[PDB]
Amino acid sequence: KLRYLNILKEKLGREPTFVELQAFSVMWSEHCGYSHTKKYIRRLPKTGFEGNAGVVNLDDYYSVAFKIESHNHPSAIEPYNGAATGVGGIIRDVLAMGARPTAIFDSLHMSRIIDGIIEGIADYGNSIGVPTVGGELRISSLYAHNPLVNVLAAGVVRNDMLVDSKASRPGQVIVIFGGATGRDGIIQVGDPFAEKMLIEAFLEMVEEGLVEGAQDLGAGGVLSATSELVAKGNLGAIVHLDRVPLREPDMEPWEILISESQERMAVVTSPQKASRILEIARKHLLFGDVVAEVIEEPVYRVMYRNDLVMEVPVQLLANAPEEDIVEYTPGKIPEFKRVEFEEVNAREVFEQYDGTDTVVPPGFGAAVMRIKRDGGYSLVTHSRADLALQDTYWGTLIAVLESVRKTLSVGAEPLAITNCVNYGDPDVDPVGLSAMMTALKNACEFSGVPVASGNASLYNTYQGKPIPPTLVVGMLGKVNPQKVAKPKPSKVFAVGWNDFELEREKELWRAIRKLSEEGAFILSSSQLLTRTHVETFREYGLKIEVKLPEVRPAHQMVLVFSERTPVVDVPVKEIGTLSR
Ligand SMILES: Nc1ncnc2c1ncn2[C@@H]1O[C@H](COP(=O)(O)OP(=O)(O)OP(=O)(O)O)[C@@H](O)[C@H]1O
Ligand SMILES: Nc1ncnc2c1ncn2[C@@H]1O[C@H](COP(=O)(O)OP(=O)(O)OP(=O)(O)O)[C@@H](O)[C@H]1O
Ligand SMILES: [Mg+2]
Ligand SMILES: [Mg+2]
Repeated sequence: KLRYLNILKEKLGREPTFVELQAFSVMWSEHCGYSHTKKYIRRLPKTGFEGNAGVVNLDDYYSVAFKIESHNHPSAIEPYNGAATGVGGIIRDVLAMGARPTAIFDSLHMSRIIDGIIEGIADYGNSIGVPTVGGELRISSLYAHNPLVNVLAAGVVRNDMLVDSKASRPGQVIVIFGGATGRDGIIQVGDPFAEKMLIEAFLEMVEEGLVEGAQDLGAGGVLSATSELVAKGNLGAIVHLDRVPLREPDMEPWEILISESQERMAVVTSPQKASRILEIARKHLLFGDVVAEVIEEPVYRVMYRNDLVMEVPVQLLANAPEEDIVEYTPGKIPEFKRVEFEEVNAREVFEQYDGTDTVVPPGFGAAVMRIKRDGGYSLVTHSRADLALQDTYWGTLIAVLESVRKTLSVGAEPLAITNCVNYGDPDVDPVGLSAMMTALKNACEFSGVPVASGNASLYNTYQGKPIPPTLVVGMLGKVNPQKVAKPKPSKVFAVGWNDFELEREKELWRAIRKLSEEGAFILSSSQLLTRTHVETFREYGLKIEVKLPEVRPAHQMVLVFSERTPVVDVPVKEIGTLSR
């Protein structure tokens, strides 16, 4: 942080107080700051319905709010709480956009099935009543010292009730409510039962027109939520640390400001509404009070009673120093060799804990959620660190295209992407981060699917060795649930090629679309057929007998289940049956 210390020191025109130095150690961390990634993120093609990042319009009446986050470090120190708390964090993020949380995805990258990570995800989600609908279970010793835990949350919001994530005008106030504040993160055992009440309370305040802007409390606590709300609106704030409901009544002002206590929300509102907010909160049995005032002048003044605690420009907190970037010029696509990840069955794994509410049960790729009898969305998470380990550019890019395939195979049309950038050290290796970010930019360009939201985790490393570069893609699609194909007794075909050439990818797509439209069932898996598919087929009472083609690590083939032979402008070979 030294280069950034002298910058802050230059900007404040003195050494900083103690309070400042803590404010800044949180807001300019790489986690809150994105110093190495914000230029590359500006380069991504984006979407955000009518302004709102992370919200993608589905059908002119509803939108899906969706985002993926990582909780890697927390999960390595304490698997169960780490993972349970990252669910509670991501759920809260989607809540703040006004969306009722409908689905969880956990993408996991472990040297073994770490039970505590599995159950922390399961227990928390079960207790807030938000089901887990899919995710990834990627096993290899390569992640032995750095488990990756990326949780994706989604939910539905009406377009006429989207909550803005910023202040708009002086005179507004900021309410904080939810659990009380204690000395957390200066792992807390999040509670699901508090969070459920937070959900209901927030949605009820939304329904009455009370929320004009909102932002969940995460990293940085009151500090981030409140600086960010006004900073986005180009406004300032006076924040009154004494109004924050305490769980430890004898905390110092800096600890109130920076605490990372769970289940807390910020709500921007009119002062006339705040007392209704406060009343829904307490009804739920939440804590809450009016904590800050939105002021015109871009300062961020923090009071405790009438004692000044800190005052700095709002924009100086909000904008961490941006690192240079490296331009990356992709080369030729390599001959990949197999990096082995262990066969697992995510079916069996999750069954010490808690069939889902999707159109077709989990286990076959992409999950479809029903909004209306004839309206839905799909969701899937994918990554290819096996390929990315040998070629970061190409292996990343292929995860994105294989995401489109999974989305198409279920009948759905891709709408957007949320992505989680999991990486080693970008000071030491700046080019591999660039290959990763440029692979995500180009694959969005090539496929036409824009990025709605994302997250980054850098400095994932063990004794100077980095993890495999691991970008997990969560893609969202639009599909009518009445047109979703169910497994039935049928013939099985390999459709497509055993290897990969970029310029045929679009012809694979066009072929998956034709077949899905005639009502075929399709699997787009990277080793074509998994244990999870074979076991989920048994649930329907169906046995699959096939001779799987030999395929390259990167390929362009899918399996098509059909009573007739596919008729497409791509290679088609019949390889077995499923039945009985
Ligand atoms: N951690 C998990 N939690 C919940 N569901 C999971 C999890 N991991 C995998 N699943 C589900 O199990 C099914 C099998 O997933 P898996 O990744 O093994 O196969 P795939 O995604 O079809 O193929 P591939 O990843 O090899 O391209 C998918 O529907 C997946 O979403
Ligand atoms: N890899 C990425 N790809 C695209 N957009 C990203 C990526 N990483 C961050 N962003 C965007 O950068 C902005 C910074 O948000 P940030 O990730 O700091 O936290 P948040 O989503 O606001 O809240 P939380 O702390 O719960 O994640 C967000 O709008 C986010 O969606
Ligand atoms: Mg947020
Ligand atoms: Mg998968």
